[PDB]
Amino acid sequence: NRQTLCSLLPRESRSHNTDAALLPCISYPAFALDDEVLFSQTLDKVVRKLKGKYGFKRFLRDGYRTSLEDPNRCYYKPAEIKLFDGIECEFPIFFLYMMIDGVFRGNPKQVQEYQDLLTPVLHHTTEGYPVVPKYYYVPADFVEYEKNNPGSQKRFPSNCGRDGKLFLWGQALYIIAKLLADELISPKDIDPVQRYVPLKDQRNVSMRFSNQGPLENDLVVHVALIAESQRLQVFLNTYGIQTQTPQQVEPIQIWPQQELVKAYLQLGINEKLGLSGRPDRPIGCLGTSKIYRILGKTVVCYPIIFDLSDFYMSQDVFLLIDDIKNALQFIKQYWKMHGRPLFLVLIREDNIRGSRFNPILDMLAALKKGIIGGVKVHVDRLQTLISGAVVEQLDFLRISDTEELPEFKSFEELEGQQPDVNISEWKDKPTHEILQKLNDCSCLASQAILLGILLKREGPNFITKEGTVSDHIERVYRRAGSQKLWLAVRYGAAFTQKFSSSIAPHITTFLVHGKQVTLGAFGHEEE
Amino acid sequence: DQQQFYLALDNKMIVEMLRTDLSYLCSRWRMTGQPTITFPISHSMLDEDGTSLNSSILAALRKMQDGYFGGARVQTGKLSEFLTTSC
Amino acid sequence: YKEALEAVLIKGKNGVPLLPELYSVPPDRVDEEYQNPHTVDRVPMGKLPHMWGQSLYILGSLMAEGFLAPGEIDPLNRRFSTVPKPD
Repeated sequence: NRQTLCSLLPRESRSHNTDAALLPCISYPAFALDDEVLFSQTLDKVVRKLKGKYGFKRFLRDGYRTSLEDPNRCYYKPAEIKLFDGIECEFPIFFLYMMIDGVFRGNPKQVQEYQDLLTPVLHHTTEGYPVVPKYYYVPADFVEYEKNNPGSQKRFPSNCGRDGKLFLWGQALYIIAKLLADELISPKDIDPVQRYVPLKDQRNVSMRFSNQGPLENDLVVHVALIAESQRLQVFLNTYGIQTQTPQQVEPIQIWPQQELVKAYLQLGINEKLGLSGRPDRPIGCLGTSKIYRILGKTVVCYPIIFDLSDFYMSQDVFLLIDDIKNALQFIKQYWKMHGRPLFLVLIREDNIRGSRFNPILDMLAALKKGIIGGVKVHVDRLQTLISGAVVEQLDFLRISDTEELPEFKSFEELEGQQPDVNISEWKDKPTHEILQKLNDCSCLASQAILLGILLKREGPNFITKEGTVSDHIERVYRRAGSQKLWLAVRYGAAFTQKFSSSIAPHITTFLVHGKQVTLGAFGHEEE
Repeated sequence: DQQQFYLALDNKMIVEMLRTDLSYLCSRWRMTGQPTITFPISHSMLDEDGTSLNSSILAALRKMQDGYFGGARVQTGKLSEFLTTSC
Repeated sequence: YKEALEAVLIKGKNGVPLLPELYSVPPDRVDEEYQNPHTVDRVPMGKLPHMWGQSLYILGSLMAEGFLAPGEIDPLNRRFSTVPKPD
């Protein structure tokens, strides 16, 4: 959410370079922007393009309740939005919004100036009670003169009082703004949970305010090195890297993220309401950096980047090293909770075997040195890295008296040529001795192609020498992930329709930055 | 160490102490990395002529290159190579 | 050793078990245990409770009824000292 907000801003949306709806967002009651510059910039745009004497315009070319707008139609034709420039209705409620902004941020000049702007546009009832009009619209016979010179023609109030129409949102914001301006309520009163934190910005959880404040980010990440097997542990030991197997941190359960989602599935369960709990979505680096206490057992989940189930990129040790580097950089940038984040580094035998032995040890030696990718880490035992940290207590697993819930499966210790067969050579072959050609050939990519052809031509779950076509293809993909012949590791994932969870958020990350994405090969149909 | 006593001035005793001292190392190492014994050959470990290495030490040195000496696995090398695989 | 210890624990105060420091041979019955060993009835003497022994009794009770794990009382993993170590 915060990445989306920072990327979209200072624009409200793709269509709106600025919007008066930002004023509630970056000011009272949300104060959602924490970066002062982004805030300063975002305001300046709002004030420059929307401020007026009668109020704020909601957004440029706004046809809501304008003279040139047909009220019956609920939609605008693409050629109509050009007619709403200069004649946008000005909403006086944003005078109150910026008055509250000034009261909260401590500049009384803004409060005074905006009260002075609000006073002409305030209307009154028969009893002297002020009425904040919803908007001020130019008259239908002043539209051309307003377009020629904006702000030179008088505007009529939507609400005036004495008519029975009162803008209750505006009235309430008027009450709040007047109470704050008259100092009858403090900003800390209507903001008991501090959404506005002054430039003394430290120690607010989840609010980008870490211990160091809003400008320094020298976070130290707790990094526990975990080896899959006792042989892995003793072999990493003889090269100078100290690691602990899951059994050597025995009371502490190391979990895949998947089990953390399974545990969280019971959060918010309400059978009377028909509510199903958390949605099954991968917990990410920030979530897995927390230390969880489930049913009296303390659990730490290794980050998603070590899961060998979503995709086959993590089978490349180089991408594993840059994935660890990016994960640590991401935690450094975005972890702003009280405790120090804990990053379980899982070393697998497949990540070691062969020439892959060197880069993984380079990364582990960088971690032992204390700095990797500019991210300070603290490589030590998991027992020390878990002692005084703030634990996340999943009480919902016990309030429903599910103390006997099935014990979640913690991580368990373990105790060469170019393709001689061309694609067109045998695909064009109509006759079906290609099945015997599968036995004839010896390459594993050949096996992947052949049993993909078997899964398409000969049904989804046909049997073979190893077993069903589907599980044999899965075994072939797993095998290709191991011995590092990557034709088959791609073919298996493609022919099994394999997809990782990070991609839809990745496309969203591309899109919120202003980059439209097309997924389709050159010369074919792209979506 | 030769300044303390005379047990380091007998080259046949260097091998014998080294033989047990590797045996002590291999069976009793409980630290990260592999132990690194830096063994400097001194003029006293040469022959009385001064141009040949003493046979007892001479046998000891080749014994370590072949990978076994005194019941311990010896990976002979240069001190720079063992920087990353040591405690 | 739990049933054996539960039959030597001396009940006191509001039924709480107390670990006797030692069980002593009655003065008259010393000759009988001289001849036939470890059969005469002994009387509890010494400290009552033995605050040293009482703690491990509760510690043993805590770890035997699933209130504590060996790793939590031994976070430094000393319990794995007996596992074989490769040379």
